[PDB]
Amino acid sequence: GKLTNGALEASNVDLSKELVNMIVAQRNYQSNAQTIKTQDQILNTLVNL
Amino acid sequence: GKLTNGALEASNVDLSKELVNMIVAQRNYQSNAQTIKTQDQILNTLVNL
Amino acid sequence: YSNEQEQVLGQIVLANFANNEGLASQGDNVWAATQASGVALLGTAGSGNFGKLTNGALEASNVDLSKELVNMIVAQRNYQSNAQTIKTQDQILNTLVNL
Amino acid sequence: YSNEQEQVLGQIVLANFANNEGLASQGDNVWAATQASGVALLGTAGSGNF
Amino acid sequence: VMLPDGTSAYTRDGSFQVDQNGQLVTAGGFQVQPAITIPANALSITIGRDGVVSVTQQGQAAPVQVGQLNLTTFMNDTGLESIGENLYIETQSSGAPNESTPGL
Amino acid sequence: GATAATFSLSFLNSMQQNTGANNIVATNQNGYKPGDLVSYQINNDGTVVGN
Amino acid sequence: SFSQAVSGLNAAATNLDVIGNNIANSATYGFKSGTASFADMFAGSKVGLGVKVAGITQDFTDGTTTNTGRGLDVAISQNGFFRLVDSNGSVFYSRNGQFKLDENRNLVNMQGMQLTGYPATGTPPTIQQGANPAPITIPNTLMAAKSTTTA
Amino acid sequence: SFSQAVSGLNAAATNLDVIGNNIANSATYGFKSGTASFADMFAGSKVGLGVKVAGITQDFTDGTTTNTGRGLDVAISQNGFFRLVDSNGSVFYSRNGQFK
Amino acid sequence: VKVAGITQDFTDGTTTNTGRGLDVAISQNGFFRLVDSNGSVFYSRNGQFKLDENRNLVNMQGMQLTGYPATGTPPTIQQGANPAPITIPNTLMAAKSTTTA
Amino acid sequence: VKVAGITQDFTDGTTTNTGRGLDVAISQNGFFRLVDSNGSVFYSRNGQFK
Repeated sequence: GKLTNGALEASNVDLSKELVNMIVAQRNYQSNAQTIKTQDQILNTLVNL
Repeated sequence: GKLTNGALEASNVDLSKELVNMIVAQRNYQSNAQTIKTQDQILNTLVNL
Repeated sequence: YSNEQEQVLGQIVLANFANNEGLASQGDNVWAATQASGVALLGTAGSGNFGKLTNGALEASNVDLSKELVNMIVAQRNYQSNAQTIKTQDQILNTLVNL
Repeated sequence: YSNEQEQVLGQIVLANFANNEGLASQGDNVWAATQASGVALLGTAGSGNF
Repeated sequence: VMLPDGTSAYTRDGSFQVDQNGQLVTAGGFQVQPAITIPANALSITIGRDGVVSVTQQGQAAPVQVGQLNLTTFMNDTGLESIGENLYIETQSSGAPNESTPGL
Repeated sequence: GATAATFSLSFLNSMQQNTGANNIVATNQNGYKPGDLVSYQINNDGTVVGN
Repeated sequence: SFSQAVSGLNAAATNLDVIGNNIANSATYGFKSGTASFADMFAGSKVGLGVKVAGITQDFTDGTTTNTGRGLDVAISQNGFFRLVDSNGSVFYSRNGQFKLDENRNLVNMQGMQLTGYPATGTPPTIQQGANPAPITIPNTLMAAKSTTTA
Repeated sequence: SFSQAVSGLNAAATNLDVIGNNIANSATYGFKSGTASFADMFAGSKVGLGVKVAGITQDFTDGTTTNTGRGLDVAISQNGFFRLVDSNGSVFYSRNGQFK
Repeated sequence: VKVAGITQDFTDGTTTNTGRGLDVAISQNGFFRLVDSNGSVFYSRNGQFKLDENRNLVNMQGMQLTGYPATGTPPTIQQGANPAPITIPNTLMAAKSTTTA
Repeated sequence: VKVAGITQDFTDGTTTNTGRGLDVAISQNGFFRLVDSNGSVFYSRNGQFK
């Protein structure tokens, strides 16, 4: 490609989409932790029986 | 078409229409953000169960 | 053309259905004919049951955001009420299991 | 290319199965053909049932 | 549904699949009567309220019927004998199988 | 070549007094030309009417 | 028991999804709003097993007709649908008016489906309505001369 | 589903960026404004999966012709495009008529 | 204790406008009469009516709305006739030779 | 009870724009056909190619 003098290439990170992805990943993590908690409860019932 | 000498063709961007469209698009963006918040609250309610 | 003479190249045809709501949306703001929608009746603009065409203009959507932003609130409340019912049944099952 | 001329290098083939479910998943978001799924019917995208 | 022995069993579970030949079978691999065959190039399967099975093919202006799903009723439902895999077979206390259209 | 329409034409309710000038008040007839379906609606009292 | 509230939650989720889709399409020419239709699910018992989504109904009402000034933007007032054909020959219908003149001189929309219509045949060309619709094309083919037959 | 809201937000952001870019070029000879074109993405189900930007369409309407008094600026009326070549022989087209 | 029964609450609900010409609601008392494909007759207060493929007025589930048909030229509501499924034909409406003017 | 089977739900997912020219998404029916180093034939809907 062409070189442009006197200019710098900024990053290609858009903050809005990254924030939305952070929100979605937070929700996924919380759901997975809920699954972990569910498994923790089934083994408790069996151990106690 | 013919060529006009000693003259330049300016852009066809009308500032009033651009400003009004910016206002409308901002409102649409905020509406979509409200939708995102709604889904966030729904998922939070389900995880807190 | 340049000889000061006009030539027709084609006429836009319009299709109307017995049941518009039976059309299946295929994306790209495009509908597809289906048996529930009935067979497409073809015709010309301004004749029969076909409206006229406005040239140089675009038909915008019919979505009213004030109404939608209200609705969303109602649906959120209904969803949370249903989740409350779910959690009530969960506590019921826990009560019966704990016996 | 740089000589304002273009060269086709291939066409991506798509597979359709008589029983999409009978596919045995091998992981890595990848499926394998199985007797339940039947033989794979090959074609081009956007044509026929593809 | 048709058992491999050629005899008829009766099931209420409706999760149907398609085998390598294109026919309708029960999720346990047992082929459900009547013989309803789904073609290779099917886009969408529509099963109506009366059991009429139809498919729509590409480039074909009309949907195509590939069979008719019927329901079997018994004058005594309890007497049916379960053979597993969500399947009941007919005994002498379960009356006789009465085939009927779904809505008749 | 179509059959000529034979109809009863009535000048009922008409009057001759000292008006401004000889003028027609109203004219009506029960015949119409062929027409195709344009619209349909459900009236307030429940009747379905096609225009 | 559980299935009742499960069906209720699913119906509420479907309604919220339809509303979100409507909002996301706030500015989309030729888009019609959608609404979910719900129905009861009684089965023998009077307890009202649950609810189900009978379908999604569009609201086929005319939107605002906004002037753009291009000569390939055409809007259908009242009833009517533009007829389009893809590369397979399948027939589709759309209310969008954003047509572009492609490289092959055909009138196609943004996604490339070719606009269809009655073609012109003969000399002088006239619209023959007895034929099936064909894609509309605009060739540059110079127009030939006509020697005079009536003055 | 998050997908529809995310797609709507992305489409609104794209439209807003297009509007801002048009604003930034209000005083730029040879510039044509742009408009984003949106399309829905229904996929099998009737729930309206989301929205997508089908493209960005230019507005090739002639702008106002402003005299400058220099003889080497040429404005173009109606249809047409000025033809240029770079140092590597590639061919390009422009409506800007500011030459030296 | 014994569940004596399940009592419906037949009070009028809110009337919300939608703008559809085939959409109608009942105020006060009264029920829409529908017919199933097998001829069984039902009654419902829901007013989401749509035109089907065969030009009949049906609800979402496909039950045909029923009512008094029209006979004669000009057609008139036959109050003495049995209710029949409502159909909106698109057939060409012929001309009537003028009889009175 | 007995596990009768593990059935997949082959309904089309959302098409999410990313902007990479090597990424392809499948609409409607169809599968991408792949081969490993051993020549085994596999099928995948994942369209992140490099």
